[PDB]
Amino acid sequence: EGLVEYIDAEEEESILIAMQPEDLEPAEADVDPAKRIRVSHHATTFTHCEIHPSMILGVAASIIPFPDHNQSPRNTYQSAMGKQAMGVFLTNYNVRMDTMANILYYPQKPLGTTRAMEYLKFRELPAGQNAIVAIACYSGY
Amino acid sequence: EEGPQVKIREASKDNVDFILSNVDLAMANSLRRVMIAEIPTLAIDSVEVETNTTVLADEFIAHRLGLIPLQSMDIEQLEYSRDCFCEDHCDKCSVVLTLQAFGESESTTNVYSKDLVIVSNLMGRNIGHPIIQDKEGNGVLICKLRKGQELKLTCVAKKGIAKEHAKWGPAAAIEFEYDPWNKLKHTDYWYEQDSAKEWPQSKNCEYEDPPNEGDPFDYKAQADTFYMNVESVGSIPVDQVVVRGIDTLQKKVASILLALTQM
Amino acid sequence: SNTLFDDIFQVSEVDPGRYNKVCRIEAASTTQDQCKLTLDINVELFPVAAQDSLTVTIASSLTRSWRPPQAGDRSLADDYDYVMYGTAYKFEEVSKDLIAVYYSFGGLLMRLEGNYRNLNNLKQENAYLLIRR
Amino acid sequence: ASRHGQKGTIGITYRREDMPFTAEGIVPDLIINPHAIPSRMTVAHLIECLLSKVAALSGNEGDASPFTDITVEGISKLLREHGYQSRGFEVMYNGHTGKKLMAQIFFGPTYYQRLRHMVDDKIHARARGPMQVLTRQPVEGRSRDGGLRFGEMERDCMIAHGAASFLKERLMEASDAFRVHICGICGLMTVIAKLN
Amino acid sequence: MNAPDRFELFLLGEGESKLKIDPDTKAPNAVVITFEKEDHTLGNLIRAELLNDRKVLFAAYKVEHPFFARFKLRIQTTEGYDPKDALKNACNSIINKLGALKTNFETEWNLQTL
Amino acid sequence: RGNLMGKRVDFSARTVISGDPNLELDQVGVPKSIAKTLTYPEVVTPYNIDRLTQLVRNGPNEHPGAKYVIRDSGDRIDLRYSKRAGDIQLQYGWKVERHIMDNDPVLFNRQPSLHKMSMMAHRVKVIPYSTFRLNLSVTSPYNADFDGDEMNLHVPQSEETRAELSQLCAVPLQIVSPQSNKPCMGIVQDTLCGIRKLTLRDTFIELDQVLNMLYWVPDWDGVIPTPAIIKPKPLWSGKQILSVAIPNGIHLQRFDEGTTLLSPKDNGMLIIDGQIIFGVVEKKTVGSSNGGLIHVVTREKGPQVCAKLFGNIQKVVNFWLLHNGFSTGIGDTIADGPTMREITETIAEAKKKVLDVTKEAQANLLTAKHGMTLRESFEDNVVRFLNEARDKAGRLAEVNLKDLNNVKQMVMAGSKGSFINIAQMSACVGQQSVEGKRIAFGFVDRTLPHFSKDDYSPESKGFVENSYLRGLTPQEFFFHAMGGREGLIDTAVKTAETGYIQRRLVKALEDIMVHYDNTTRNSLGNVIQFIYGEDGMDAAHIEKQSLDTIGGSDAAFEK
Amino acid sequence: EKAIPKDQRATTPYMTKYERARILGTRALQISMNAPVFVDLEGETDPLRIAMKELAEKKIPLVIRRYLPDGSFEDWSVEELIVDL
Amino acid sequence: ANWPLPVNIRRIIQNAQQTFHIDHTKPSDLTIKDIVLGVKDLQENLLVLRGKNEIIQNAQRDAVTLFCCLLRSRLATRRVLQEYRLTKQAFDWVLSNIEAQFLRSVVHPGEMVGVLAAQSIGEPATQMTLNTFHFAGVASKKVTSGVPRLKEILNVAKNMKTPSLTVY
Amino acid sequence: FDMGGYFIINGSEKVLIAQERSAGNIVQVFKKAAPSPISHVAEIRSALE
Amino acid sequence: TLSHLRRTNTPIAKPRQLHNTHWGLVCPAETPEGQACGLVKNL
Amino acid sequence: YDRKVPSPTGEYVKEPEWVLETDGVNLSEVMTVPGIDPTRIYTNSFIDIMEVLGIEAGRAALYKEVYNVIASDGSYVNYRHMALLVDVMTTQGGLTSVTRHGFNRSNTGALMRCSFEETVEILFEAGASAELDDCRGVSENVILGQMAPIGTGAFDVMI
Amino acid sequence: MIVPVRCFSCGKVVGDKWESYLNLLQEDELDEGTALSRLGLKRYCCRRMILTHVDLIEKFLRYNP
DNA sequence: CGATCCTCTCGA
RNA sequence: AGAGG
Ligand SMILES: [Mg+2]
Ligand SMILES: [Zn+2]
Ligand SMILES: [Zn+2]
Ligand SMILES: [Zn+2]
Repeated sequence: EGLVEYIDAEEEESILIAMQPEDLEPAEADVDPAKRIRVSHHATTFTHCEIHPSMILGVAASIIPFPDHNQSPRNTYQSAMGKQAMGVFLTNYNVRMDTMANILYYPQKPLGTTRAMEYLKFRELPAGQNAIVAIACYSGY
Repeated sequence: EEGPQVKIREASKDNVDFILSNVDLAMANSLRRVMIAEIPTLAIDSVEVETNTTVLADEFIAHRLGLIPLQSMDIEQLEYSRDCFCEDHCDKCSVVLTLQAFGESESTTNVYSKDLVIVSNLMGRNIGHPIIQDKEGNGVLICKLRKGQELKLTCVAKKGIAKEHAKWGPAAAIEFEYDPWNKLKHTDYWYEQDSAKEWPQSKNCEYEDPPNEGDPFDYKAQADTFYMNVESVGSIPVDQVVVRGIDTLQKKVASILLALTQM
Repeated sequence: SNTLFDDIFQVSEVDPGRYNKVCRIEAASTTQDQCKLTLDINVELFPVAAQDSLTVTIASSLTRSWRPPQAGDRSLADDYDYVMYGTAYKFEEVSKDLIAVYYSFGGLLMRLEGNYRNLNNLKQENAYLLIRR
Repeated sequence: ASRHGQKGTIGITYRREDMPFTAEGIVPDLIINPHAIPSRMTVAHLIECLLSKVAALSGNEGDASPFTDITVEGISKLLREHGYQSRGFEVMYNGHTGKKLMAQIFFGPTYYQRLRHMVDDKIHARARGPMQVLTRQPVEGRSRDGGLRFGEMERDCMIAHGAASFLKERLMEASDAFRVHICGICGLMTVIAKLN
Repeated sequence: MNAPDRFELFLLGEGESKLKIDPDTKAPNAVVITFEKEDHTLGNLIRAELLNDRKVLFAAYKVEHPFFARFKLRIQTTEGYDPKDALKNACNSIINKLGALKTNFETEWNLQTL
Repeated sequence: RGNLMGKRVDFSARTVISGDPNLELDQVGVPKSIAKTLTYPEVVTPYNIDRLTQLVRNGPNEHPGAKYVIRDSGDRIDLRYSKRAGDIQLQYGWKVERHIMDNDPVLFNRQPSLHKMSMMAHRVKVIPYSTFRLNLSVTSPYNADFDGDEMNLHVPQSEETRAELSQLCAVPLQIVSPQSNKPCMGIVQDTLCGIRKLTLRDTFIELDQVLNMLYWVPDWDGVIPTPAIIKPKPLWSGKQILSVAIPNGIHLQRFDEGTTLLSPKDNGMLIIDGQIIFGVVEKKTVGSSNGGLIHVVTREKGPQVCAKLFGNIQKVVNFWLLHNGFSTGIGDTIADGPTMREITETIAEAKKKVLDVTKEAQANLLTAKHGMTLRESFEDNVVRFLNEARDKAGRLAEVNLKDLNNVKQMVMAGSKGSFINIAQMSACVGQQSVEGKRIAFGFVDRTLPHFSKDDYSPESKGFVENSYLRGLTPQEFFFHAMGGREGLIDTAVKTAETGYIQRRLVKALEDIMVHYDNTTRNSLGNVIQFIYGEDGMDAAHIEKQSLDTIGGSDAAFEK
Repeated sequence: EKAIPKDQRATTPYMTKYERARILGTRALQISMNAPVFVDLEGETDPLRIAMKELAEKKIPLVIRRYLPDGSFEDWSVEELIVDL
Repeated sequence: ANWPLPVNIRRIIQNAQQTFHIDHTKPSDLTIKDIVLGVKDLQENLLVLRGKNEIIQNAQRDAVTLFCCLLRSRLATRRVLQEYRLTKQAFDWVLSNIEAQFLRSVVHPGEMVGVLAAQSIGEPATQMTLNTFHFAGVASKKVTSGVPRLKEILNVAKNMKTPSLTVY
Repeated sequence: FDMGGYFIINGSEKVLIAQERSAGNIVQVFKKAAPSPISHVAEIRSALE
Repeated sequence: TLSHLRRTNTPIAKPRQLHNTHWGLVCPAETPEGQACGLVKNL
Repeated sequence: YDRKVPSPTGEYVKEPEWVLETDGVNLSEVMTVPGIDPTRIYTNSFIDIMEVLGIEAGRAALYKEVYNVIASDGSYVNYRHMALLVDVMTTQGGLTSVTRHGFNRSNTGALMRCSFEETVEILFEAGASAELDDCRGVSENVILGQMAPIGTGAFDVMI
Repeated sequence: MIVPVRCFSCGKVVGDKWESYLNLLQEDELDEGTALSRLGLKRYCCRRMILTHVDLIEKFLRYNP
């Protein structure tokens, strides 16, 4: 229908993209202080618009809660981490004959999820547990 | 009526909201500790697996079985197998349960705690019956079966305290709070603007009198009034949780006394 | 020994300074024209308001394990309100005949300026600061 | 590991009684160190916690998605209505003594991962065992019951300490050691060793 | 694998005694009682009750390592009072305090309805 | 390199390590398994005979046991399969390979073994559980933490080999490092955090807490120190019961800033006879500092005496803190309502100064100083304004964080954290750089295709206005990710490079040693230094001392 | 040849940590290999702890041969070396 | 002023002050001849080398030159009495303690210095951060810093990356 | 839940790792250092399908 | 599994560094540390 | 550049001065220039200092730069250590690098050198020239599994 | 993979609550929060056990074996 | 020549 | 050689 299109890096060179669809094309004439400070759209000669900013990441980072509130390398480390974790890798484990396989007894879906996780399944085949954690210095152990 | 005073606010089949007045902190805490892991009960300690054709592993099921709450009313009328003179277990030291279930219908067959049946001599003791609190009367869902599926196992339930394994607790969360005004200054409150506005008042504020800002801090004062709520898991009734709680502590203290006599 | 000092002081200013239980007090003598006093007080226990006049003293008795109070023959040089134990750590000769004393009550410091502290203080781990009404 | 690039092994296991408790009776399943926070600057960890506490209570999923309008103030707003103090803190009592902690604890749910690599799968020790075919030195790998390497880097450390007689033993009596018959003329290992 | 048996926390070992009394070398009239297969449940309770007795000079407890089920109690008394008997007396009072609690909670329970 | 300079060895072990606050400095927690696996060849003497015969009796499966009994003629007796393993009446001269037991000397190591302090002798303490247990104050020389790190343990087999460990390589002997003439180990983390806390002037303790605290010190005299307070409620200061861990004859003096012997800020340090007089104890005192408690206690009272210190310091602090707690909440990053406005105003004026400097450059009224490009002058100035802003907004945060601020508290103790961390989390993350220049035009004439061409603005070239608490935008995110990646690359490049560099030195200086005339020479016997270090002095025994004749006026010198 | 005169020697009269460690070791080895003990081992039983006692009492009959780069040596008896460290 | 030297003198003076319980109100029992000749006889005993010949004795004099400046500066006649207020008993002990500590502070023949020095440079280098020049507060201060610079040096690079000349 | 995209080679599941390469037929210019006798170069990575 | 199936290898001027153009095509975060950091990337 | 220098009174005071910073080296030609201090002129190129002012001046420069890389990263190391390295490079007459071309080419042992780089080539060069090892090197004894003349074995035990 | 018996944290019998929960959301049309409150799971430690549960058994049951 | 070590499965 | 601490 021509409402959406595929752009490669070469063609990207010639276009002007908007990050948010609404927050990037309104009008001009108080604000939430807790919210992040976003720059005004300024240039208004758009050819395209981002489907959703979050789509710059992939499988790995799309599992991280609030990566936009983390120091750059921490997000890269968590990217290696999830791969070294364990849980229900597939429903058919009972049926497969794999050299080494670890499955969680009682896997839990995160209490805090990414909209991306839906497509990633995750909530369906988890890798962790919603542990009640205390940040405190107890026995020094 | 002399010494430590008790005042029950609320009482139910599995909950006791009381006020332990005129007691040292150590006392209220040690009793809280003993109620968590030292009051004995009955729970599955062995599982013999004849047939398992289910999606769940033998030990996964065995694990779940151990957690299953069992009537532990007359537990002092049962021995620890370690004390029993018998080869392995018996009727004086253990309750044997059977569990045979098969996928009858094409429709998914659920294996409940009600499906566990005693195959040992109880000797008129209120012991080994699986605790069912479920309104439909099924209790804990142990496993799920398809059609060709079947589970046939035998399990020996033994006596124990939670200190050995969490499954052995009449447990559940135990509410504990002393001084709902910090009149003792036992905790320095964290804030941004004002502690009173950002910290919420606990229901126990109703009973105690507020500090009254125009008064200096009570130096020599000590904690004696304790607000507590003991929750029963079902193995033992609530009254008995606290009573056997008091008892176990009392018992293990008297053992230290007759230990001095021996040496 | 017996009391080695006795003077009624007048509070000039009260300062918490990042603390909530401790307060550094600035006091001046009611009798002497030069005798100054600067000391830390556990205000949570004994509140020291502005424009207060307090009787300060440094005794020596009322070495071995500290025995708890106990309701016995126990009678201390305490008829007072606020009592501390300290240690001498420095003695400053603030020119001419003016002397300065330095006592630490386990962190709660003390500074007393005067002249007549001759047969009063020595470099001893002994100090007993009694303060009343 | 938490979902914010910070691994860790279990230090110790404490049973419920010893564990610090809340005025409700809630207890941690895990205790993390306050020091493993500022150096790394993982605020999302603290936030992912705050959101999960509010989530479990309300009975709703936590929108932890990145480029959103979800604020700490917003999450806090609800949690404060949901009874608890808005910043994740809770008054806790020491399980040993039963006395309140002077410091309030940042408590609440946080999704953690069970990581592959477990103590027992790594524990290894070898007081003499199978030798290599060629080099006559200990074999490689724990499954083969091999030896830990005493590299050049470790030989340096010993040569720094001055421990010469240890360094010899660690390279002779432990590992390979051979007695060869040397020619008093050649200086070679071409001597017919006809012992006994 | 290297983990001990969970009963080793309440079950006394082969040739193990619940109370081991040793004379304190650092000071006169003091004792170092070692409690085997006991924790803070008992430690704190006894020590807090010892402090209630006026004739007690010093009373403190320490569990040197969490892995182990031991606990060390140290008692110093006034001249003419055996600290072994100080344990006895304090330790006795605890039973009485609990005895009162039991019969008082029981009175309240029957008075309540549900 | 593989089979001669280095090699796999016997009587070695490896496992995941974990810290233990109830372990001594020179101790190592060896799991039973490993302790059962490793042996020592002990010859049968009349002094040992009784214990050894009892050890043989226990056998390979019971811990204080043994496997293998070597007879005269060197024929071994495998105890797990010997028919007469129950028999065996030991004879003098026979060797008994006994299990590794408590208080045995063992070489503990962590790779990369970059300096001698990475490889130290320890006292064995056989424990249950699967991990290699160790004192936290040994974390630094070895360079470990407990996020999964494993360590190597080797066991000496000769009587003379075990001497070399205890007499030269022992943990207390290695406290004062020759490398930096300062101690290499100090009080860390919780202890470093909790010492500061307990030792505050405001901090006071009751009868009950004091006694348990005193009894926790092992080498305690047994005498209750007199309470600092003897009025309604006999109270004690933290400063007091901590001074119990400090030994006799210990004298320490500091003076930091507002330090006036009457110290209003409770800063600096005064320790006399081994009792604390004033000041708060922290990193400068109880850390691995040049003039701190440790360099003093080691040199003054002894290495064995000093090693014992950490333990006592840890036992009192840890206990106190265990019964006090301390967290880190998200609230600790939530800086003031009006304080945020000032931080936001800072970025506002920072952004304006750039706009102006840009407008000025675009107008050709910018005349760059000698040596640097008109354009490179612009960049330098812009970067400078933004860095100033980030620092200022960050200083605005710090100067608002309450004393009850958990983050600030660690930074104050020096346990963890720094200013930048506060700044970035609560105020403003700041500018991102790659190749030292700001975010470059990867796309023709732009950084991102969501911006117009020729956009030299802060936000276009990678300035993160937002804090970590507020969160980064999609642009800010990618830019930070670009900068973050650089770090990650030149960490891997540095660990590769520094590693090789090390080996190269270590090979060139290998054979260099002090001879029996203080001559620093090689294996050929060629003089490098006629006197070592130019004085013929050992590097550890040295310490910075002010030379009072070099400075001051000629008038002051005479007086 | 080679040697050095007894009252003509510049090497430290003090025993190095290395000379101590090696001496303690060599003796402990002898003690453990059922060799005579030249001091009353009042209480003691560890061969190294015994070697340490023998040293403090100065009853160790061993001589340190200190080598000089040129190929010369100074002979210092354990019974004469200062042990300050 | 502050420079790494064996024997912390401040501590010894503080030790004697505590050990002998020095009172700042009583006059000392020391002669000017005692202090002057004492500190003088002390430095003659602060040995590093022992050789009877000229060269070694000059080398010995040379080795201790700087330490003696501290000794002399700290143990001057005025200081000993005016500041320290030391008695003879206390002062004599100080001299023995200084010598004791100095002889203790010396290096041990057999000490493997090469390996030490190498690891002493190596280990710190292995901790270095930010390849982008630290001394560069401005672009006109962008000189090679960190590991790239350290590599340049160790390799004795004929083709120096940022060659600069600082002219006075 | 299985996505495919892999191969089963002797019962073992193999993923073909996508390989990055510089695209051909592209015209590019590169400035040559300083010891070089030639100042600039124009290159083409010519190849057929 | 999914993250393995979306891996990209670059063999052997400066690559490694998250280039501007990588926006929306390669993940900024998901990359290994050391060995081949940045050469191994993920879509 | 701020310079701490003694005042007429004697006490040290900061006297800020003007210093010229270059982008290139021709030291020999810049020191022979009017209106400068030729006694003070520095270069980050210690190799030129060596060529213009001699080996001994090169040593002082080599260190000044080594110290500077360590110091720049906030770190402190004791003088003796880098003093040794600096001296090691210097003690040959010229600037001997810590590369396979610098120290590993010097007239030491043969088993001593092969342990670093060029392993086989070193052993082959020992083939042609009939090399002799004193075995007073660490590596040689380490290779031969002998108690090397290190701390413990740096002397002998008699009776 | 089947509703854990008893809450990991506190131990409240949760192995029975599941079927009732799934019907409270279906037939009763209730929201998870009120449904968790209806079953007596007051503390969040309990709440996460039921809320956060993924009952994978229903998928494994689907295989014929 | 290009840090150390550690587990490891897999052709040929 | 590759996969990963
Ligand atoms: Mg690590
Ligand atoms: Zn039985
Ligand atoms: Zn021959
Ligand atoms: Zn719960």
